Amino acid sequence: DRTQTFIKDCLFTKCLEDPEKPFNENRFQDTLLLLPTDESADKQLEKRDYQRINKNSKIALREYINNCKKNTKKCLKLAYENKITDKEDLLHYIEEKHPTIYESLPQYVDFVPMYKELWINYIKELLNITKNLKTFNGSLALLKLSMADYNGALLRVTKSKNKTLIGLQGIVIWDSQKFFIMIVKGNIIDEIKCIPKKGTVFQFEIPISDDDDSALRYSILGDRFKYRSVDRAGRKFKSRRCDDMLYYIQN
Amino acid sequence: KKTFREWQYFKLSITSFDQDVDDAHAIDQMTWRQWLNNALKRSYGIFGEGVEYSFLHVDDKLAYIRVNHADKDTFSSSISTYISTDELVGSPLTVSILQESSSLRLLEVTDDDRLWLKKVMEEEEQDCKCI
Amino acid sequence: VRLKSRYILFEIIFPPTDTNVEESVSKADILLSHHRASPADVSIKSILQEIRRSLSLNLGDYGSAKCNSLLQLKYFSNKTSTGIIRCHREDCDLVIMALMLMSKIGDVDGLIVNPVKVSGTIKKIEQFAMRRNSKILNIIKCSQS
Amino acid sequence: MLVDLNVPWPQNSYADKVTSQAVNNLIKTLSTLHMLGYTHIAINFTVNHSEKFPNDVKLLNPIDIKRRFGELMDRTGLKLYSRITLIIDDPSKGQSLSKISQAFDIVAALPISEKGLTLSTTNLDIDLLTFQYGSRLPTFLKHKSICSCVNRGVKLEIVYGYALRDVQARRQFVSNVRSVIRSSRSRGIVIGSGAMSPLECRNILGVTSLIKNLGLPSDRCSKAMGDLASLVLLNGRLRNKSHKQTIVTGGGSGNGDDVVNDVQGIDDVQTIKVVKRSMDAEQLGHASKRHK
Amino acid sequence: MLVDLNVPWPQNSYADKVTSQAVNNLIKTLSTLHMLGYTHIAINFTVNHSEKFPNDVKLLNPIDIKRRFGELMDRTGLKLYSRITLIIDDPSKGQSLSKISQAFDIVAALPISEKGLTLSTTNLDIDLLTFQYGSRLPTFLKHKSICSCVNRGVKLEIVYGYALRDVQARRQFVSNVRSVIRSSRSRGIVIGSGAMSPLECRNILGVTSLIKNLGLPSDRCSKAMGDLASLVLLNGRLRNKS
RNA sequence: AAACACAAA
RNA sequence: AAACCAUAGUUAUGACGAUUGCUCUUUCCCGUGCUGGAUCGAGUAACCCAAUGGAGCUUACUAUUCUUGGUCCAUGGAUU
RNA sequence: AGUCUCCCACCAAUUCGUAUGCGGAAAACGUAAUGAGAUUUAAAAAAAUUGUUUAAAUCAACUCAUUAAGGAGGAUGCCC
Ligand SMILES: [Mg+2]
Ligand SMILES: [Mg+2]
Ligand SMILES: [Mg+2]
Repeated sequence: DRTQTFIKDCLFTKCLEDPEKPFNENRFQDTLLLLPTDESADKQLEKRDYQRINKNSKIALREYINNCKKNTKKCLKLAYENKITDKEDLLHYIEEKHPTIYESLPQYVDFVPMYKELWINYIKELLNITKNLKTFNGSLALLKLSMADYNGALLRVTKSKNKTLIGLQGIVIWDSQKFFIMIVKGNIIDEIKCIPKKGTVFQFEIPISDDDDSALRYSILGDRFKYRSVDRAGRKFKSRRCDDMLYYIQN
Repeated sequence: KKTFREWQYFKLSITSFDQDVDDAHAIDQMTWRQWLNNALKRSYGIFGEGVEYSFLHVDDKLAYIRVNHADKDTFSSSISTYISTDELVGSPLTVSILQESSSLRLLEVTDDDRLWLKKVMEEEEQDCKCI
Repeated sequence: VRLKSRYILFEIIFPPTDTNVEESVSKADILLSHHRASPADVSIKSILQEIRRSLSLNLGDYGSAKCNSLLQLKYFSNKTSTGIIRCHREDCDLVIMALMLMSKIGDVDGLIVNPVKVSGTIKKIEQFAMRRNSKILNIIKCSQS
Repeated sequence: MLVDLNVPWPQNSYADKVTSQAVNNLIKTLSTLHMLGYTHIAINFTVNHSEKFPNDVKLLNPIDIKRRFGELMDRTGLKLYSRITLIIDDPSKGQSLSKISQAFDIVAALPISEKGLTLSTTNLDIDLLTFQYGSRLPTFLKHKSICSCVNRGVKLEIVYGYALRDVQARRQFVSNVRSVIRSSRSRGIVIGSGAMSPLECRNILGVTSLIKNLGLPSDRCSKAMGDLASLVLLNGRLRNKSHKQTIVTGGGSGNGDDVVNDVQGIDDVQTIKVVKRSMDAEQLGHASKRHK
Repeated sequence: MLVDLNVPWPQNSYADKVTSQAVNNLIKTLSTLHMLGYTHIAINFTVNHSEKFPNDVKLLNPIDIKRRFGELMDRTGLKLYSRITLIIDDPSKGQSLSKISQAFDIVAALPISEKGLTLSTTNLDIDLLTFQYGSRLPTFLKHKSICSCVNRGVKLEIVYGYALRDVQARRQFVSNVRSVIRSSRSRGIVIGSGAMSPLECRNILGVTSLIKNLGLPSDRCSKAMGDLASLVLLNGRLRNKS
């Protein structure tokens, strides 16, 4: 190839100006490729009925949210018209004068008691909350919490981009992908609260009162709560920027 | 559109550790001047040496330096760089610019030397306005 | 992206400092008496070291540190005393002022440095050098008469 | 707020024992930085790559913030963080970051070769990229690599405190800083002071004047020292404290209980936070209506 | 085109007669100037304010460009002009300009005291004002008199040659040129080459870079150096003829 | 540098 | 042996000065208002850069690091 | 800017002789009406491009499946 390379160079010095350009940058291919460029029935039944149940439950949840939205407004308007402040008088007045709008209203005293206990016991068994607190491990606990379910969980908005969303406590009724759904109580407030997660901070406190009165201080970040695993593990994570958390340090 | 700035003031202050060597020696105006002349010649050549600067209200570890608006960068790059060594002190000197101003509006104490300098500066101000 | 370069063309001119001898006043006579030749003790590393010393002596420490990042002599031959100094587009003024403030060579005295052409590419510098060399021959041919 | 993230510790190898004079000088320089004014200080510890990492966990950190800095903070009023810089040049088989990363807070790198630079930019999970401003640069730094890195995370760090060491190092320091700023597009730049004694420290105005004389605008310096320093502290803090940005072990109630701010409250031998019961189910949800 | 108007003549008083070697060195310097590239040359002659001015008209100028430099003017192709500076210290032995302004072309002054600056800004029909850049400037240059002398038409001359002499006076020259640039506010700044030997001659690029690094903007340098120098030459010619 | 490729990475 | 050809054309696209306009803030007047007017001040952005020409698509930009228009069964306050 | 596509000779035709929703010479090209869909799917998850990289209360966004051009008659709805 040496005399052949000399011939090729004496040939390239006539066309090109730098003969040792292609051999240096590896543009003279030594090879030229020549080739043309080249029991299912019940399973289907279950899949279809699951599709139908999902499609129905979505519309049902939507219309339930809309019904609660309208009912809260109308009942608060009627309350301001009747000049009744506290809830124990307003709900009784509505029951004794408006039967229909009362079966559409929700009840916080109905929603809190079992939900709170059945979630507290579940989290206590998951995180292995024992009488003694020397058998803990932070890494595995955080991994479990990332894998844990928050369906029916008590969360408090402690920090947010909007100065008005902070301080709201509520128990989960459903975990969506963009908004977070809870329920709050006030003087007459029985509003279903939908809160954005992009730029807000939540927190949940687990009570422990065997001998002393102490609680664990945990918290989640909605902005990065959308790209987590669900009930399983082994999902390749990507570093996003870790850059839009400036509101966390700012205020 | 913009008014031409004559110069710019600079609040200088010495920071020397080793309280014993600090109270032992006592700097003065000529000390300040020699330190500046050494810093400019060490960090820069004739460029830094030809910088115009005067001394106003020299005190114990306090002095005010006016530098032209065109040489504020040369002054602020040389001040925060140099560290004195074997000039008059056993403990080397380091200077930190406290603050800067371009409108003469600064008052630390209720003394009258700032008032006198202000008086002469506005009698020059109206004089450059008319002339 | 592109590194912004700016080459500098300079000439070494020897003034005929001799008050005891009478001289001819013309164009080509003074062009020949100023472009006589460069001495043998002339190279690239001897001019680069001299300009590096002068840069530190005139500007200072930071003035030499900012300028000595891309300070190289690309092409220079002692037969015609023409050199091409590469530098940044930021420090061109510094290199020009240093070439102006060049006092003398450590062993050769009585010489001046003249910056002629400054450009951001070597092809235009070569074209201008060829044009200047062609212009030089005209007055020579005219005076040889 | 002002953050200085490259305060060096007088020890390079684990075989070295720090005398009391060095600890006293460090206490003096911390007091000096606090008196004139500062908010966050993260001391640095430097080790090489080919050394033998000790197979311990409770002996990897010769800083003991609770022992002597616990003596100093109650009178000073600021916080300290422990960080490590990896001197990695040749990709040897010694690699035990799974311990030192979780033991320390911030993990940086000090590449000298090209292969080490490539592996630290691609695979190595670090927080800051520091170059040897004392020696010569390894190669001609690329633009696309640094841009993709600062978009993926890790930013570059410039230490103006090394230019105060000697005279011959200033030219190389300026030449390296110019290339870093030109290749990094002035986006991911974090400034620090690597001073070993309180006498080589400066004020924020001297710092911004030096960097504006270097070539970076002063407003960008202020922004990178205010927001970018806080962000690079936050990232390195919650990547080790919390999980992979999904669950946080700290709950911010007001404006001082922050994962990077609250340092004495949060336990370190574990990750729990034992607080009294302050969240009930009978309290009114609306904070404007909730009264105690 | 370029204008150089600060070439000194090797003669201080009237009594000392010039030698052939000085004329040869001046010819060397002017030939070097023309070699580096120049168009207008105006040689300067220094004299003291106390020295007795002669009561003549055809003997005021010991230059005689026509018989000495008239042959070079025809051969090499340049022109020469006469310029005289006044080294003034005290308002005594003076009060005479109608005879010194007609013979020479450009009239300059060199004040070295605080009263000299007042006498130059008030009662001197001069065009350029120069200082001793080598040694220290007399007291302090202020905007008060500088503005009033620039608004009428008098410019300030800067000698970039004085720096090329020694190493120590470079500091004083820089400290004076930056002071006068800060005071003049960068309007009336003319540049001249005060070199008597051909080894201290430079080109336009180097001088421009030097004055730019000293504190003058790039537009001001070129605009002044060309137009203000040409206008000073024209005003001098008009003062001599009509 | 840019610009190119059934390359190479 | 040339076909050598760009209302930028082949590592070039410089250097400062001056004018209007644009965004907020500390001021005074007619009529509330009016791309109504004038002083005291700050800033003119980022992605990024041609190498033969045109079209389509996708991907980077605009937080005291210029702006503009609309929408929102998003929340916060007030009236009916 | 990008490791995306295409034009930059023709062919009453082995030459995509392709009257196929509209525009277009072509285009991994723009947009319009309806129905459905989510590793249980036609296909996204445990050729190019992009840090995050469609959705998964409703809206908004992506993907796929149908609707050939012009003239005439009847019915319905609106100003009348
Ligand atoms: Mg390109
Ligand atoms: Mg490319
Ligand atoms: Mg391209």
